Amino acid sequence: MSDEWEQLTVELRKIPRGTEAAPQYLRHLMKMFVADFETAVSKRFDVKFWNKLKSMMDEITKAMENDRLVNHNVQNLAIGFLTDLSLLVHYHYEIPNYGNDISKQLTWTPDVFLNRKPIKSKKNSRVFMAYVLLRMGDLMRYKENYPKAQEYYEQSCRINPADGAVWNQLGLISSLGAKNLESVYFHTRALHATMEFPTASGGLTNIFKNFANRDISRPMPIKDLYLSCLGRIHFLLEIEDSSVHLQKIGEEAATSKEMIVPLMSVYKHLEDGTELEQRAVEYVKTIWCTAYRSLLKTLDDYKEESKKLADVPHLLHILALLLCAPKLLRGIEDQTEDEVTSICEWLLCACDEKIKDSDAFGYFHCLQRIQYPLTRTQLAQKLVEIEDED
Amino acid sequence: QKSDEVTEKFKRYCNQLEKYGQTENVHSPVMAMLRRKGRKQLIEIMKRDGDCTSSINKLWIVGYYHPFQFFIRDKEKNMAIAVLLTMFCGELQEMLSLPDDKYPALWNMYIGDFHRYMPDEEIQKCLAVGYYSRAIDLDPNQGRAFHVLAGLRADLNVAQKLRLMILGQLADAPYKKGTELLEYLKFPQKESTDKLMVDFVIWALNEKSKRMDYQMTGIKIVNEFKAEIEQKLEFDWSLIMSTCRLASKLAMKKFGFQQFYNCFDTISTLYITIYSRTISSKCLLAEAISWISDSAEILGHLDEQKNEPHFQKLSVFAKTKWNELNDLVMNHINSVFTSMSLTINPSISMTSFLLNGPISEPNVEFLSQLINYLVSVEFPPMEIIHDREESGPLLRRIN
Repeated sequence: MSDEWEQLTVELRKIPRGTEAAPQYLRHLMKMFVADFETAVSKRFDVKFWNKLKSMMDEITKAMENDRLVNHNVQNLAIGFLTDLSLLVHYHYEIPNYGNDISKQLTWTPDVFLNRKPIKSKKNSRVFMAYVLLRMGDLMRYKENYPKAQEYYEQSCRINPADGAVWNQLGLISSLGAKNLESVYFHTRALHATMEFPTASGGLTNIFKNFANRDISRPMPIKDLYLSCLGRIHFLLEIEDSSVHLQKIGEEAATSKEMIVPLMSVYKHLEDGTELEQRAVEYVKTIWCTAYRSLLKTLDDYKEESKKLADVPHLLHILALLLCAPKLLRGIEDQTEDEVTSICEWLLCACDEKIKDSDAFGYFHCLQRIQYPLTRTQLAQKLVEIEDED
Repeated sequence: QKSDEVTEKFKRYCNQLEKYGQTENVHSPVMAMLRRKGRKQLIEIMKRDGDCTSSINKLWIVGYYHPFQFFIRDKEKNMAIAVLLTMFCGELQEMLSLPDDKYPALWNMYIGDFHRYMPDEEIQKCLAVGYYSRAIDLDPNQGRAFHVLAGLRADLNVAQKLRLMILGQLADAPYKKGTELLEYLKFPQKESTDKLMVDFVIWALNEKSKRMDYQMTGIKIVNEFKAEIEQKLEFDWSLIMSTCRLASKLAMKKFGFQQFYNCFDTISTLYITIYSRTISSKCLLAEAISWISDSAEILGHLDEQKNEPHFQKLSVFAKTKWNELNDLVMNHINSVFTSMSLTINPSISMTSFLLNGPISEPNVEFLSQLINYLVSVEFPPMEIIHDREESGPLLRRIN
């Protein structure tokens, strides 16, 4: 690095630590940002910024016996600092537009700036913007404005899905709204993202515990049944009736990524050998295969009624996810052969070669081995491979 | 019935803020609580229909401005003023962050004030400028933003400064009186061009006093201007022409159509001269089109005495110079627009061009917007041909 940045670095490190000396540090981080946004993001100074801020919030929250008035004060201070960070970055550097749905308080418009230094490498701007949005989301969550928090979170996730933290926070929001299924899905995505947010594991466990010991025999909504059964798979417990329940669950899971994705994670972890692990993996096999059958039939019927291929992107992606576990699909090869052949013919002769996921797989690394983005041909090749091994 | 409950609560909270503001410290739990309550009610007020403003001003003044003012007059505070200001900013960010807020410009201007209050050499101070700009991008009616922008900014010409102040006076909600502008007009400049510009601004703003002396002085200004245009080697006049356009527009708003008409004459003469030189700075055309647009608009409007448009009360030679000007402008537009074609629904923001003036040298979409707006006028001097082989995009009309 140059001499100026090194000097600013020494000046940064000289600054003491602590609850009270932190605003000085934050403002100096702002100065170092404006000085060299590129290099600043290179060393992830956004993380350091949020670390000092979160520090402040925590220490002040604790030292005041969790008083509400102090809480609100330090929270609004935080909001101010972060917003001003985003705006100060915009003021000096040509930050690309990432959506007009993004709040203009962090963004403003290109019409209000004069001479901005051009962005050299877009990765920096992407990661930075996504991170800022993420932390503004956190701040909105602390202030108990859940809708806004969800907006910030979804935007952040869209800009950079490769950060598992965002998925985890989305999971937290889902849990707050008593939406347990979506929470499980999000926490799973956080667990197996490109950055891998390990803490999410705990979260998942916390949910599993709350469902593994429910009277499965008793009546309940489908999603809850999936939760209890997945929970019983995780803790190596015997699924009461099994057959009927697993059947219905698979039938429902044929159309929802929020059941398929968490199932992959539990499968990959379980993927070994024990007296109980065998049973659990067999449960998983039942559900998985049922889903595979149902989905195959549905897609085939969509081929029948001449639905355009682009009219079923998500449904093709669930299929490709199902194909990520070939060892689970052994045994039903012959039965599904015809449907597979027809669907493969459909895929081969077409739409152009790309299937919009919008669920951002490829930034999902649990048991993948499928090169993204999803190619119209590659999917067919995968199906053909699954049938061929027999 | 809920209206009375809300109104009573907000009034009470504001009264209490004003009262306990003097006695307590700025970090008082009481005052902060009162602020929270105040905003809480003010939101439900903003939900209604009505100018409001007075309420927002009340809460801003007794809740934010006064406590900060008292805060400065204290040697016993450990906290840096910039930090407190930042907290205030994050606190007021709630209004902007809430959807369906009726007055974003106001809040942006208040946060802008917060950033303006920060001590010099503090980085966060920069944003001040930006904030005001944002306010203007939300609503060009807030002239105080134009004034403060004319004060804060460093990287601007005398032309741009005058532009900002004048725009501050043009706005529907203008910056008090306009004494400051005159005061700046009192200050002499160090270059011939800017001296001329200031001269014209003073003359344009000058009331009917010294009726004949007005005419003679005006003539002198026109001659000095022409002399300067011919004498100078070449420099972009679009800044000065923008300034003169805005100034003349202000003269129209301030007095009458005649007072404006003198300016119209002067500026028309100037433009015809500059185009007579055939020198073609890319920035000038953008301003020339704008001036044609505004002038046409004013000429279209009926007179205060009614029964005729303002265009009808024009001398023959005036209409002659007018049509000559329009011919020149159209010719240059066509000269530029060979194989560039017409952009439809450009939807380009005018904010940047309004704040900074024409320094950029325009792109095709931007020009397309203005040219569209010109043919949109109630009485269009130009009109696009339905189908063109090569040239003649726009052709003269209503002359």
